[PDB]
Amino acid sequence: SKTFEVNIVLNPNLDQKQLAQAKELAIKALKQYGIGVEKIKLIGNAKTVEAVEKLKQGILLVYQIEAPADRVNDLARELRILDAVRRVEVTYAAD
Repeated sequence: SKTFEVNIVLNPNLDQKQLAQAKELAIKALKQYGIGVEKIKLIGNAKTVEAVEKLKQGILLVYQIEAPADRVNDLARELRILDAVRRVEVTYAAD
């Protein structure tokens, strides 16, 4: 019943609706991880990122999702493999 908080930073080279395509691509991969208790926090001030040059707006979608830790590899794999997501971090949160 592990709960992981996923920090997803979207590719700055996308349009405003291609960021929603990246959101849906993220959610796809996020669902591949699991579909347990979910809390969506779209952070719009988290400029902190390698590509801060183009991500001064801090396009960082947070998904706090409960699911087994066995699939954390596929979680980050399926999120990071995207050319629509700039950066993906996975930090364990309160169950």
